[PDB]
Amino acid sequence: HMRTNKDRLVRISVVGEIAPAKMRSPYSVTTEGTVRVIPVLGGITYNVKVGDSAYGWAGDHVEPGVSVMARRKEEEIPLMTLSCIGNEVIVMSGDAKGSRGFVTGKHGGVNHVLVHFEEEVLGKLMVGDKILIKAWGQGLKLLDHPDVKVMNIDPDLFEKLGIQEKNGKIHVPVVAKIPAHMMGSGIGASSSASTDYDIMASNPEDLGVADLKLGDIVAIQDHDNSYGVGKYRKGAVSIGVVVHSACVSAGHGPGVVVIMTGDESKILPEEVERANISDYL
Amino acid sequence: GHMRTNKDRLVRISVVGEIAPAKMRSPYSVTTEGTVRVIPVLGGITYNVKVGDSAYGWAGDHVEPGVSVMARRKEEEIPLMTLSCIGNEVIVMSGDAKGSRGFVTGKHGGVNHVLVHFEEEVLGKLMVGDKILIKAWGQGLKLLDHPDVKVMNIDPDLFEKLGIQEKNGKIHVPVVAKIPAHMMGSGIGASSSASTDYDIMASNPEDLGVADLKLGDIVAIQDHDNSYGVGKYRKGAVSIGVVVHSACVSAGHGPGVVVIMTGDESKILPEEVERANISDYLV
Amino acid sequence: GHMRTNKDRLVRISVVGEIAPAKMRSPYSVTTEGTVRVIPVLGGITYNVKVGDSAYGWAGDHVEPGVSVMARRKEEEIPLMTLSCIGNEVIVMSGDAKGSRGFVTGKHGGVNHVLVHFEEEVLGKLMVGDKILIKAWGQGLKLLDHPDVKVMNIDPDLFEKLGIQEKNGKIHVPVVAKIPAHMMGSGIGASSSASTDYDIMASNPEDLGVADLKLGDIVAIQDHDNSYGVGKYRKGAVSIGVVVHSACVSAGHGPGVVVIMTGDESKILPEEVERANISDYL
Amino acid sequence: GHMRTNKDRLVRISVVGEIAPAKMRSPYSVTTEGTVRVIPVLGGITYNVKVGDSAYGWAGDHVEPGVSVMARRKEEEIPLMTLSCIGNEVIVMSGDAKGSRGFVTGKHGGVNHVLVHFEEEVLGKLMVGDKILIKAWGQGLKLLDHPDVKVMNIDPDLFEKLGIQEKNGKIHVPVVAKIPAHMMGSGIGASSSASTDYDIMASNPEDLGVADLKLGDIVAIQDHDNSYGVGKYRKGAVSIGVVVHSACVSAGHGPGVVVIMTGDESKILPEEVERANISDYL
Amino acid sequence: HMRTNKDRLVRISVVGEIAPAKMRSPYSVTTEGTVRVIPVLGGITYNVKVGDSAYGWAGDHVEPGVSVMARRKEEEIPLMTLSCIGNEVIVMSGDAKGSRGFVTGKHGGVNHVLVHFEEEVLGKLMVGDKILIKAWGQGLKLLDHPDVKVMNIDPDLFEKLGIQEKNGKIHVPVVAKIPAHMMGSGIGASSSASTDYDIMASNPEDLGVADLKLGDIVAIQDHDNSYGVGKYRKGAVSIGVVVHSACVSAGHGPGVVVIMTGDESKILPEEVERANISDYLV
Ligand SMILES: [Cl-]
Ligand SMILES: [Cl-]
Ligand SMILES: [Cl-]
Ligand SMILES: [Cl-]
Ligand SMILES: [Cl-]
Ligand SMILES: [Cl-]
Ligand SMILES: [Cl-]
Ligand SMILES: [Cl-]
Ligand SMILES: [Cl-]
Ligand SMILES: [Cl-]
Ligand SMILES: [Cl-]
Ligand SMILES: [Cl-]
Ligand SMILES: [K+]
Ligand SMILES: [K+]
Ligand SMILES: [K+]
Ligand SMILES: [K+]
Ligand SMILES: [K+]
Repeated sequence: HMRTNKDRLVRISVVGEIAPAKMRSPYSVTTEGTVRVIPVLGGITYNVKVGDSAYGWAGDHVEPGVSVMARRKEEEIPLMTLSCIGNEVIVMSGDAKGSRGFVTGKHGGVNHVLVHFEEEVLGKLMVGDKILIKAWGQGLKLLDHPDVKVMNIDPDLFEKLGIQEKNGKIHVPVVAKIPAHMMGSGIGASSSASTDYDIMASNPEDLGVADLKLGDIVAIQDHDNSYGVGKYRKGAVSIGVVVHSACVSAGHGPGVVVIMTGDESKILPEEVERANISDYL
Repeated sequence: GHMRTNKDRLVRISVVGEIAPAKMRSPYSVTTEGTVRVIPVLGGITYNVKVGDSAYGWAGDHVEPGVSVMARRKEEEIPLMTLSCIGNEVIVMSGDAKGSRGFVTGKHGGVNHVLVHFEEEVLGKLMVGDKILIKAWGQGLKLLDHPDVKVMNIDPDLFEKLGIQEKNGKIHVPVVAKIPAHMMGSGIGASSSASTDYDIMASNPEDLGVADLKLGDIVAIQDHDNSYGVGKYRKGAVSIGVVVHSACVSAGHGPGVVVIMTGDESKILPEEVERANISDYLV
Repeated sequence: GHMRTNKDRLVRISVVGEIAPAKMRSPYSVTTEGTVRVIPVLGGITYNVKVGDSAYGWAGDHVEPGVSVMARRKEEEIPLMTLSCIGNEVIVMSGDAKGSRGFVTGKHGGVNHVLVHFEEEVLGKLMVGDKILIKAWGQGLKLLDHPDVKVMNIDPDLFEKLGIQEKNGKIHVPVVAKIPAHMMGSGIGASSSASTDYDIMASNPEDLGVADLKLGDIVAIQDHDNSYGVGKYRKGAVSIGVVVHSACVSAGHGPGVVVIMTGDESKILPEEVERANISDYL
Repeated sequence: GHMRTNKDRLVRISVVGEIAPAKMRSPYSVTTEGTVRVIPVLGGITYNVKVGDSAYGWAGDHVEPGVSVMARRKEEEIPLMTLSCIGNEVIVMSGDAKGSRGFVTGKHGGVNHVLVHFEEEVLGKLMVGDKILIKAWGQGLKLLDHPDVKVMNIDPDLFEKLGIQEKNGKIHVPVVAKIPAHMMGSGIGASSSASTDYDIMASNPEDLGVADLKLGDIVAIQDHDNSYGVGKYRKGAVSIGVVVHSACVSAGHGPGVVVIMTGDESKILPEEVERANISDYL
Repeated sequence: HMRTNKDRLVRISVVGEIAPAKMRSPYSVTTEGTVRVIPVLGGITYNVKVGDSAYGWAGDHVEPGVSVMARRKEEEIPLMTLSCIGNEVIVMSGDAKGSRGFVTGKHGGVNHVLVHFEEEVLGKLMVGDKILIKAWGQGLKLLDHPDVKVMNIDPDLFEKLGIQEKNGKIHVPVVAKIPAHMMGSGIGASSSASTDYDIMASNPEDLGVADLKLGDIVAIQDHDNSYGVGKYRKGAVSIGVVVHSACVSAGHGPGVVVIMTGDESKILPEEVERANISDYLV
């Protein structure tokens, strides 16, 4: 139990609706300059869920579970900014009205918040159904570690990640440690609070692991995410969550939402067999 | 045996639309003879034309069987048309027939409608504008032992019921007709065979050497490759498709075909049978 | 005893709209005398005026009996107006009168309304904007033994009730009046007779040689061909139509007529009767 | 020695547009092999490609020779595409090349461009958005002694220079190639042959049995009737057209053809020559 | 001089207009989470030009010379795709009408093409003035080096970069070799033909050099740019041109437009004191 400002934090209604499956072209362009016709992002994805492999799908940018978009452009920034991984989500219209889930991730660009509901719910949902996220976590501070920034994470979920304070150093279980040069699309976004960015590994063996799963906790080496996304800084480290599937185009791959950032003197990622948010929700 | 596929890597996703109105841009349809007729066209809930019926003998043009489903907005057309596969499950999500289930029978480019079969009882309860969920599944499908035979636009479970067989490294496919390249018209050159149909421009089924061509029929198209864009003429290529809409009165138009398979004549052997119609595995 | 038709080749399709508001572009209607009157006009649920009533004797202009049905949007107007046939079944799909059934009595071009008769009890439950389904059926209808006699705008089952008879390779049609070409005004020239009405510009029914002209009445128009566009003057042509809206106050307007049959006087013999009104066959 | 025409009954009218930008909906063009290329496409002032040049051998897709002319707005696209005939006079009405004159070489449907040849000196003074006047003339043209041979899309004065000859109640037409029906792709089914081109989907000119196919070339299309809509397969029909745009990389596309004549093989006898190219008759 | 396909290449009018200076906020957010009020991108920038340091200006994303934007959104793709570094630019309206310049770079997101004119021209220019780019270079291939891709570069300017063939390998003068990890904003764009991407060096010394100048030729180690932008692959190498100034926000820095990409076994960057396109535009 780290000391935080949890009691100072503001909890607020963030609304959206279930997003349709989205495609701007039938074709996805590969790194080899070839075209494939495959499903992409958005929608209710019936057979890909948090906890599944990010790899091995005939798809691109596939978002697990339910994708939630804004009612209109003006409402995209708060949706994307305030929604934190692990926040409670309630279905507010349609046949699954009253059903509860949790935020697994968010994806910038199209600006989707990604949500896990129990399987039985998914078959009752419809594109356009109203969604309430009870947004809570931005503003979170570690009072004993002011140089370690945290974000994008529900404070109750934060306490279940196996993070231990030992000797003024913050030990964090991770499945993999990713070099700065493996990060691609999304570097330079205005705020790490409001988007993911991509690990451009075409295969999980490129990251030194047999598999990378949606919901996995990873370390990003030599990236500072305190403000904008993806600042290369030797000795910086970031901790994040894997939020979407593998991708076919140059510079893309499984998305990561940052939950912690600071110096390698303070944050010690420790490689374990399993570290996945699906285990706690 | 069972064709080896990548079925388990396939993504299943919600594709949304709404029941389309009957659409007409003019009261008149222009014939091949340069005359005008006033007849029903595409869109809507068509009450007396269904998958399994003849594509011919209707006083109509581009008539779409059953329920025509359009996008909620233009931006949603590409996924509707691309991801929706013949045989996919369809659920009515608003109106008096809410909870009713049907199947995708076809899709038609231009207006960009996905065509759906529901049991006859359901049709009398439907209303234009009613919300429609397609549980889209099939794009990405590969035959793991036949890499040079491309498949598309087809629900994997429905694909298994088409009487298709592996032998001697070749795929045998039952069809009602084999259609020459020169009989294909409107829709050649579309960007992607995954997202449209193209027309057989036969005025009469006898022009194809058959007594009838029915909505839902499986046909072969000779000397057309449909791997990427639509309707590349190539000597020795063969495509398999499904008939999806009715006969048409204007030059270059006729019953629509959605391609489900394409490759080389050395690998795909269409074999002419009396009956090969998806309604047998769907109505 | 039916005429041979291609009825079985005809396509039945959903045509949608919604109950139209009462519409007025000005408070005033301009008369043929160049004066102004403030009176109700077209659109709406008209509580007071119905198929079978006189087209004359109302303090109103272009009054549409029963329920006026318009398109959801402009792009849907053509199929609404083209495919909807007199006598087609109509079903209320939203609001308090949801499930109620009626019949198309007519259609009026310009504002593009299809006009619908429901039972009187229904009207008081209806609201402007309530959703309407027309089960459109009849366009494409051909008389297989009379290829030169064109039919349109008419539900085939209603067509069989009009007292029309084959004899000697000709068609006898009961009508209340036969209207000269020069009595037809507004709507001549419309692209298609399938998609609109045109006006009988008689100020009084006596101008037509009859004591009354009623909404629903079956009439002949002499020397007009309506095979394609509306109102082609041709000596010896004859058209048959149905009266669909009320008398009118402005020059060139009057009770509207939707054409259901057109051909030559050698083939179509209108025969004047006391009564020929579609309300009798609801 | 002219054919008898209704030339004097034809209406000459102003058709306007403006110089179109280069247009691309994606940086990539998708090939028949399912790969992507980044290359120039249609629209614009193409400095480098002109009527008379090969339709093949460019690193490009749908490249339109000379100056591409589009409509000021969507509502003006139909008359632009319909009335503009190959060989019509074109006048620059604004910008630095104001007063310069050129000739219509073709037109391309979809984006709806009319393609124009100006002298080379003019091109360097032109700007996208400069105003363009086409003196449209030729739609309505009939061959008075060959009623079953339809002509279209062609300036009558240009028509007289094509080496076409009457003999024995038949029409002999010089062509560089005769193209089978099955070689025609994109554009089949368009409402009207008067308002668009359609594509020869040959990847290489050798697929057509010729060493080269040039922009401006006169070709025959075997077994296609183009009297009304585009590309009706009919055994024994023959069409004559002009090649109007470059080879293409996607399935079902290739050099575009605007039809100028259509009828039966009993009346129209295409005769293969070494050269038949409209650039010779500017 | 390398064998190319220069002869198949299409040259086409790409238009735009001079862009205003653009700011979405008065504040620019730094890597330290502070705000500064400083000039940004767009406009005619009077005192920053190709050849100047990318660093040491109190500004963010500063674009040298004249920033050119599309007339409308639909025209952005061709502007950004077809415009090649070194292409000729002609002013088509305003007080400097007829003045010629050269493309120095392009910048994705806002989608500006950057242009160098002689200094005297700049004082005559106005935001909104019409701009013609004679676009030429996309489609360029090295016929003897099929696995070395080139792009975004005027073929004549390409021949001035001191690039030499020896032993089936390509030697390229560069001022710096930049590690993959120093590349940020713009990775993952659909096409390297239509955007730049950022070197996120806060200071030039972060790249092992005293200075990095606008117009500098650089190597990016372990990035493949054949299709989409910034694919990390060990052993790939890309060559690019520095196109805009240093940036204050995380993940941004001087922008690079890629002109060549391939394998380290074929492309040999060689570090020199000076390699800058300002030495050769004209
Ligand atoms: Cl999930
Ligand atoms: Cl690194
Ligand atoms: Cl059906
Ligand atoms: Cl194979
Ligand atoms: Cl053939
Ligand atoms: Cl009534
Ligand atoms: Cl009164
Ligand atoms: Cl008269
Ligand atoms: Cl030209
Ligand atoms: Cl090439
Ligand atoms: Cl053929
Ligand atoms: Cl400059
Ligand atoms: K999803
Ligand atoms: K339908
Ligand atoms: K009414
Ligand atoms: K051009
Ligand atoms: K500038």
